[PDB]
Amino acid sequence: NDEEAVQVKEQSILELGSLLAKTGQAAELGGLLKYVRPFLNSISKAKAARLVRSL
Repeated sequence: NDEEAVQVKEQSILELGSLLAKTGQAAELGGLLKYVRPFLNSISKAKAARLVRSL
Protein backbone atom coordinates (compact mmCIF):
# COMPACT_ATOMS: atom_id res chain seq x y z
CA ASN A 1 0.00 0.00 0.00
CA ASP A 2 0.90 3.70 0.02
CA GLU A 3 1.53 3.66 3.79
CA GLU A 4 4.46 1.27 3.30
CA ALA A 5 5.59 3.36 0.31
CA VAL A 6 5.56 6.43 2.57
CA GLN A 7 7.43 4.39 5.19
CA VAL A 8 10.23 3.40 2.80
CA LYS A 9 10.30 6.88 1.25
CA GLU A 10 10.58 8.42 4.73
CA GLN A 11 13.45 6.09 5.58
CA SER A 12 14.88 7.23 2.26
CA ILE A 13 14.49 10.73 3.74
CA LEU A 14 16.39 9.68 6.87
CA GLU A 15 18.75 7.82 4.51
CA LEU A 16 19.41 10.70 2.08
CA GLY A 17 19.53 13.12 5.00
CA SER A 18 22.13 10.84 6.58
CA LEU A 19 24.36 10.64 3.50
CA LEU A 20 23.98 14.37 2.86
CA ALA A 21 24.91 15.03 6.50
CA LYS A 22 27.92 12.75 6.00
CA THR A 23 28.89 14.59 2.81
CA GLY A 24 28.29 17.89 4.62
CA GLN A 25 25.62 19.52 2.47
CA ALA A 26 24.00 22.60 4.02
CA ALA A 27 21.90 24.39 1.40
CA GLU A 28 20.74 21.07 -0.07
CA LEU A 29 19.78 19.66 3.33
CA GLY A 30 18.40 23.05 4.37
CA GLY A 31 16.35 23.06 1.19
CA LEU A 32 15.27 19.45 1.67
CA LEU A 33 12.87 20.45 4.46
CA LYS A 34 11.37 22.81 1.87
CA TYR A 35 11.40 19.94 -0.64
CA VAL A 36 9.37 17.67 1.66
CA ARG A 37 6.69 20.34 2.28
CA PRO A 38 3.83 18.73 0.25
CA PHE A 39 4.85 15.24 1.40
CA LEU A 40 4.32 16.11 5.08
CA ASN A 41 0.70 16.96 4.27
CA SER A 42 0.21 13.40 2.98
CA ILE A 43 0.68 12.12 6.55
CA SER A 44 -0.21 13.12 10.11
CA LYS A 45 1.17 16.14 11.94
CA ALA A 46 2.92 13.98 14.55
CA LYS A 47 5.24 12.20 12.11
CA ALA A 48 5.57 15.45 10.16
CA ALA A 49 6.53 17.54 13.21
CA ARG A 50 8.74 14.76 14.62
CA LEU A 51 10.40 14.48 11.19
CA VAL A 52 11.02 18.25 11.11
CA ARG A 53 12.59 17.93 14.56
CA SER A 54 14.71 15.07 13.19
CA LEU A 55 16.11 16.83 10.11
